[PDB]
Amino acid sequence: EVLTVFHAGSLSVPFEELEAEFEAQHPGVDVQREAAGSAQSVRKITELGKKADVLASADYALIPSLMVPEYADWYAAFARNQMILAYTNESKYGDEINTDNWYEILRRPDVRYGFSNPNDDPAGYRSQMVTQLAESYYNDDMIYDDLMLANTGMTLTTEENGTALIHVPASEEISPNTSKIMLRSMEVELSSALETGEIDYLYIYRSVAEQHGFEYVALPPAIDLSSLEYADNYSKVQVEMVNGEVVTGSPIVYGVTIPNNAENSELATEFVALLLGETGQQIFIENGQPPIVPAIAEGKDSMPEELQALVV
Repeated sequence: EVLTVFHAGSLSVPFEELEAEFEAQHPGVDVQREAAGSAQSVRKITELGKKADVLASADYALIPSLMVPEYADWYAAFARNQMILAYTNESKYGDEINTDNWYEILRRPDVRYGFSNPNDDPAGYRSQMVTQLAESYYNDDMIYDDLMLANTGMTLTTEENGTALIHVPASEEISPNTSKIMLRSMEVELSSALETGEIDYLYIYRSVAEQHGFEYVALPPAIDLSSLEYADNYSKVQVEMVNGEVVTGSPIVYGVTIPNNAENSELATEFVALLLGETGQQIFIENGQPPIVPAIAEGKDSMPEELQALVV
């Protein structure tokens, strides 16, 4: 028996642990994972005619947006990422920093922080969103100005409806104050720089911090993009990139489905049951991608009975 699983690259570590566990309890089974970007993984099914037993997206909304109803009848939001501020024992004021004061530490002139290119990398525009959202949370209307506007060519306007709009110029025009900011397209350059102490703090996902053994400051769920329940707070910030595309703050939440054309749906059910069950929950916890428990499903009445038991 073969089980074909198409998953987002960022699900690679937990899905490997899932594959091992699944093969252990099911001796006959060959689990064949294919990792790609989330939209790319979906398009294999919805455009390229490829058949998977399981599709897991790093943005759950791609599923209803591109697969429903032709390729899927249900989906489940099962885990999340969360923006954090990473540091190490070599970072300035690392002993002082906490959820209440992180932006005050970053305002100190001798502290340097890193984030990804907001044109290129969702981690990049997400660092801007989280910093702007902080203003309303901590009642301090100068956080984004002091940390980002004062030190880059990014600008900010307020759209008639109250929404904060961050404008990112051409990458070559962001021109960061390099005493305050390290900005890179390649995330590995930023995590290397944090490790050597070239930067003090780094805006990245919790999963990436845990993989590197970095310390981190957990940020309030009202601002950290992790939580379905704060979706209306997150949408109060938008980012416009050089090309004109606009992105809106929103929860970073993973989704799963078994496609309508799965060649082994019964084996897929067993795999998703492992994923949504206690075993999969611990695996996700251990990779810094906290599970949503029970998972929240749409189209629950069309799900296999076994999976219905594992969703809200």
